[PDB]
Amino acid sequence: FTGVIIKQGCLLKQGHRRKNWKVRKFILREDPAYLHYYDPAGAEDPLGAIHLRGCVVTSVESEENLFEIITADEVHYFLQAATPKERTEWIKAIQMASR
Ligand SMILES: O=P(O)(O)O[C@H]1[C@H](OP(=O)(O)O)[C@H](OP(=O)(O)O)[C@@H](O)[C@H](OP(=O)(O)O)[C@H]1OP(=O)(O)O
Repeated sequence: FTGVIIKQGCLLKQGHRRKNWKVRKFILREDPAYLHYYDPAGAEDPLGAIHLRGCVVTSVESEENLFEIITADEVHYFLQAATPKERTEWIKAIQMASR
């Protein structure tokens, strides 16, 4: 879990139970492929981490610039980028890491 950082930046993430959206900082690493997320300063312990090998990442039509990751074991993460370019860049990086 300590490798080179492939991409980082903030995204809004939906919580599972109450469905609110919160800004978190995300960091994608390889070997193994994982997406960790943090408090938006990136200063504290990670909040969580998503194992990406074999995941499905999909752009979701409209909340704007939505996309979803479903891990290989069927855990869903619903995310929103601040711009269409950032959704396109995150999907391409997760799809390449997921191989
Ligand atoms: O750990 P805290 O209390 O800050 O909670 C997160 C969300 O809980 P709430 O934001 O209090 O509703 C949470 O959403 P819901 O099920 O929407 O209540 C979300 O599932 C949970 O996600 P992870 O633990 O990362 O899976 C908590 O959100 P994060 O702080 O982004 O971790």
